[PDB]
Amino acid sequence: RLGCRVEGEGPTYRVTPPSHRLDLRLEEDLVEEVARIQGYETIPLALPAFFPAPDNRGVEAPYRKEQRLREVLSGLGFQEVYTYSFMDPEDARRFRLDPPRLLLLNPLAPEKAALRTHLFPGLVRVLKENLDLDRPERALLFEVGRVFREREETHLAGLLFGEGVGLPWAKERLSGYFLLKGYLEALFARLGLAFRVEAQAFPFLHPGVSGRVL
Amino acid sequence: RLGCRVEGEGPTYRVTPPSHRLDLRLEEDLVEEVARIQGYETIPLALPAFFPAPDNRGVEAPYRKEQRLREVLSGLGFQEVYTYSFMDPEDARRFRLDPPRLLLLNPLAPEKAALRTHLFPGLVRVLKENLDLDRPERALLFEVGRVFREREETHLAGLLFGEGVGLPWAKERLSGYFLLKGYLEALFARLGLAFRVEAQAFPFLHPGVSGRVLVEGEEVGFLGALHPEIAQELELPPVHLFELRLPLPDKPLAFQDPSRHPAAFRDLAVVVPAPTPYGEVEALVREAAGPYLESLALFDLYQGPPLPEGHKSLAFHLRFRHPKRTLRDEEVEEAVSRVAEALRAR
Amino acid sequence: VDVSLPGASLFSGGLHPITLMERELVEIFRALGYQAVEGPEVESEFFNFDALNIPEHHPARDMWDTFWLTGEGFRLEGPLGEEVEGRLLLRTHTSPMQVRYMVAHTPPFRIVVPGRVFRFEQTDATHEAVFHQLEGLVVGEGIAMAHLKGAIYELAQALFGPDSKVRFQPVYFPFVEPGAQFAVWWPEGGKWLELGGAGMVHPKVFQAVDAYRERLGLPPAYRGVTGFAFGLGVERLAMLRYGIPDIRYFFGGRLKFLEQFKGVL
Amino acid sequence: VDVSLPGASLFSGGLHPITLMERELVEIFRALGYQAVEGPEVESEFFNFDALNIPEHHPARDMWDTFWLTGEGFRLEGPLGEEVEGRLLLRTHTSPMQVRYMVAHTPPFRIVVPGRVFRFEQTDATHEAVFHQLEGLVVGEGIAMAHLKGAIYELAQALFGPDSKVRFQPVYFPFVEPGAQFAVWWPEGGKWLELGGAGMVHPKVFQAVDAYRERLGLPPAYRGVTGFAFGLGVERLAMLRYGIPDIRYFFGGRLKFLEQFKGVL
Ligand SMILES: Nc1ncnc2c1ncn2[C@@H]1O[C@H](COP(=O)(O)OC[C@@H](N)Cc2ccccc2)[C@@H](O)[C@H]1O
Ligand SMILES: Nc1ncnc2c1ncn2[C@@H]1O[C@H](COP(=O)(O)OC[C@@H](N)Cc2ccccc2)[C@@H](O)[C@H]1O
Ligand SMILES: [Mg+2]
Ligand SMILES: [Mg+2]
Repeated sequence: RLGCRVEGEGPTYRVTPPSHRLDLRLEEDLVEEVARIQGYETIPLALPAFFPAPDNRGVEAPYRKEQRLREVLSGLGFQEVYTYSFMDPEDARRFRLDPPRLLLLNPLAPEKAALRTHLFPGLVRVLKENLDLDRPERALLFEVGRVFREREETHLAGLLFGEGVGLPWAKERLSGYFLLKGYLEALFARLGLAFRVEAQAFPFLHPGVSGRVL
Repeated sequence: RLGCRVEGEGPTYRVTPPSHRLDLRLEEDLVEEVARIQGYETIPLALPAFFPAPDNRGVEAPYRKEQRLREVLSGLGFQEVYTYSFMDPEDARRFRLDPPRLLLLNPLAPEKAALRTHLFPGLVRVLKENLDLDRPERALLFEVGRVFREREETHLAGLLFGEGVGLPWAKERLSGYFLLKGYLEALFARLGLAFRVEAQAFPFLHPGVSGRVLVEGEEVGFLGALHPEIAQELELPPVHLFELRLPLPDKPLAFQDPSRHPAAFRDLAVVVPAPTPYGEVEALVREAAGPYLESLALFDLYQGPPLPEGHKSLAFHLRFRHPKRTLRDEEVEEAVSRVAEALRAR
Repeated sequence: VDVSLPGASLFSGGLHPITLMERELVEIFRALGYQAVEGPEVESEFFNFDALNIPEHHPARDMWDTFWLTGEGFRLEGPLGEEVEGRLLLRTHTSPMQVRYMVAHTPPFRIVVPGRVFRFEQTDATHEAVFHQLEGLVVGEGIAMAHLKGAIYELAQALFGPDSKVRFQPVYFPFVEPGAQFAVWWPEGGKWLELGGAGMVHPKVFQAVDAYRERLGLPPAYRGVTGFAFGLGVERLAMLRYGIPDIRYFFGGRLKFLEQFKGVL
Repeated sequence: VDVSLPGASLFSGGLHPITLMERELVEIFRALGYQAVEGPEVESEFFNFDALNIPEHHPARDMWDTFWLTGEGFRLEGPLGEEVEGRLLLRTHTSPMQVRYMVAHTPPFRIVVPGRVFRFEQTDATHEAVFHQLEGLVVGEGIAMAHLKGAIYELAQALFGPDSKVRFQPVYFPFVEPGAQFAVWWPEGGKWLELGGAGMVHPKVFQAVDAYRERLGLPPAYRGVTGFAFGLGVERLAMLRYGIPDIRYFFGGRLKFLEQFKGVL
């Protein structure tokens, strides 16, 4: 009916399509046809069952690993955040860090013309705009994303700010660096990983209050 | 070969077993046979595939609910613990609580002759023995288990003890009741449930430091400091508790667009009798604030020399917002009064 | 500032190994389309023994050393929220849930049931009085033993392997004919581990289910369908997995032990 | 003491709605035996277009407005940890992972692939430039369309329903013949929702896979096996589920918004 010529006796036939049909080249293109003409709704519902080939066995591990982590954080008290993977080449300056190794040939905007090399610049930047819209006294949050240096990498950064924790009415607070560390230590405590910090010089980090993580 | 008589032509046969075989009565008993004789190892491996009947659809919900919770706790900082479901009838006394409604007819020991009606007695009891074996400075933990009263119930209790949190080397600590509450509040904050406490008398809880718990809009469990009398009947120092009933109710989120128009900020204090509970206070102020009250917090309070011997002060930070447009000052210092009016007009 | 200094002592939580093992076992079966549901620890002699082809005065009732209860005003709920009668006790195994579920639902389905069970034996290092089991039940038309075999195999692979394999030996249980005990191949330690029991659901159990269903006004649902169930010791497995030596260690609320599993995941 | 007072201001964490929706979608498919795996955001023109039957100068290459990249010393890794070549870009959809996976593995298998993708369109309230998709692929001998149909149906049931149903309309995609776009029945809101696309993997894609495999020294694995794949918009769905109105809201790091999903689970 579609204008095909069907020769042969079976079971495999010789079918020559009309020339106006350029989409019809393979046997499958032919099948998509019986399908739509008979009606996709006429295809029954089923479920497959099979033992997956062996090399597929552990596959989920990494993904799951990341998620248990993501989860632990939100439970420790961190608000999750999603930041664009872009970067304003200019901030490579504003924030003392090397330049982005990857640039766009068709940037959406000259402020999103590079690919984030770091995650924190974005967090900090989020901090600001929040302050300007609503005025949060304190803020603790994290983000997991892909940064781009020589190779694509999965990074995790967290930012703390505010008065800190303690009694609201009661005067004192307990916050600052040693608070952020407090949480960190707890997190590994929960992950079963032995962590420590050692003072290190970081271009974007006030010195004295700078440190590498182990 | 097994001594069965097999009559009939097929497909269904008449098989009469030998009399020494008492285990052979049904057709299935007969099948187990072909199986073991042919060898269980000769049965192939397969996997079934089918669309589950509809009424099986949501089934996992409760179980999962409990687990997300269990999980959140360990993440908030609570060490999980497993306690025997038994109870020493005697502790019904030691801990001021009614007696166990269920008893064993064959107790393992007269100290495990009843069925736990509460979870905390056990936690506390665990506390002790830990102290005696290793000497932990502080401890924060929880447990989820089945308690037995009129009906079987899933409870959740948590116990805190120690110096608290703060700088190790640095002097200060921040702990005690208000620390345990701190965590609790955070937990619900994470669960999306509105919780609060109100002072309530509890036989096993030191009064003054006693309180009932109100998950979102509801009364379930309690929270407070362990009554000292018991604190001491046991070689134990001070302990802080709370025990609730699961499942926790849930508030299905109704998402809501936040407005861009900046909020209206305020400085305000309230002077009310030293006995008045923070509760009713916040409550009133809140219920009269009006419909545009975005925030309500308490930044300070003290009894205070400069005021009535029997009254207190309250630092309340206030915020307001209107979705579609900005709030005209006309409505702000206006509604503010709407509150101060019925505030102590009451 | 001295950054190498300790931060604010913040509490680091952890999870009990049994919960951990439970969770792992569950995630595993969840992947084969099983759903996790729970039952009550205090059961009726009816669901624990009667429902399952277990006799009163015969050798079967004598394989499980039970904990009988007493007390009044205690309300025991049935699969449908009805009050049921029978001498009260502490569920001897999780199997009773096989029945509560089948009474309340319609096949086909796949469920797995974790649960704290109770037995009167003397507590040694490989045996306890309070332990947990995980029950599994799959009912549907066409279900065969090969499916039970497949199921278990996928479990071994998932736990050890793919260099691991499954061992099925015939054994007897009142509620399943064919019955079987099963062991798993641990390539690492190099030994066979007897994990639990399973079999094809016994006709008398399906019978019991429908009979109670009609008693409650529901139509029969298990006529002409088949099914297999199994049940395994969780501590026995957690021990082998997380390398614990004394089963008694689980209910011994010692922190130094508990914390050892903080980062298990 | 005044117990009604506020406790120690302790930080309450939360999770991003996309993560939440991701997790839910994943848990769902996990139950049908699918495994979650991830790919790279920066891809090679080869995996994003060439591998999948997508032409250079023809109308197909013209359905996806791409983001091309530049820069040196950037190392792009292939399915086997080898360096690959091609003009760099930002993955336009998650499909490329279909290939990286098939090259690195052996059928039969079931995978699902969550991932942040990138497109050059103008950002409105139902369309963005940075969004996430979830890809699904099931390859094995005997796989048919009814399986793809079943798969999707189980997804609807799992999301809404069982009073919900599935809609499959033919559509065109270079990498699958038969192609199809699919909608789900939302009994609540009472409307049809166009969710994603799917189809039976195209022969040319299987071809590409083996061809690259042999190039890498591996034997052909996809001769004589069949398969279906699909892919759906996550934001489009999260929005409908969690009741969000502006798709732009997701990447707008506003706390007042983010916190609204604190207790989603
Ligand atoms: N005293 C004890 N302490 C710890 N684990 C024990 C135990 N007694 C038994 N177990 C463990 O719990 C598992 C179940 O106990 P058992 O009495 O052997 O089986 C009882 C049935 N619930 C299993 C089954 C279900 C469905 C079909 C067939 C069989 C055993 O495989 C064993 O590993
Ligand atoms: N600009 C945009 N913003 C947000 N969501 C978008 C979007 N463009 C598309 N989407 C969503 O992402 C989904 C995938 O994009 P689309 O280009 O339609 O399909 C692309 C293929 N990855 C789907 C597929 C896989 C396997 C077999 C067949 C088809 C769409 O169903 C749509 O719901
Ligand atoms: Mg066609
Ligand atoms: Mg027999």
